[PDB]
Amino acid sequence: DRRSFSSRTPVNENPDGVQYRRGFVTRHQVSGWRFVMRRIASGVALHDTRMLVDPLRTQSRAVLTGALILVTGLVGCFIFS
Amino acid sequence: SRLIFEHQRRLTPPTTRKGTITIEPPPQLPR
Repeated sequence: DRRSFSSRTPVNENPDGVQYRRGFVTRHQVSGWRFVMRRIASGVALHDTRMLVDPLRTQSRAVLTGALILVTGLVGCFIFS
Repeated sequence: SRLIFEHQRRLTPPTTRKGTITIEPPPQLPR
């Protein structure tokens, strides 16, 4: 097809193979953390962790949507004046 | 005159892994 190059990483066996000390959370790490904490937090309220349907995040995103529509109407009537 | 010499075992010189490293080809520009 387009001949893609799946991410790879070998070894080093030399001097520059243990010098970096760069702490920077990549997108994957923050996604993984979100998911792990939403599979634990759904293991002490639902008592099953097959994670097929999560209602907790549903509740939280519902209250968030309430907040966002709140601020939207706030400014959309602030423009009214 | 000349003193005598013996035949030891030669110290093993540092090795040389004569490998044949294989690089993987690049991508192909989808467009």
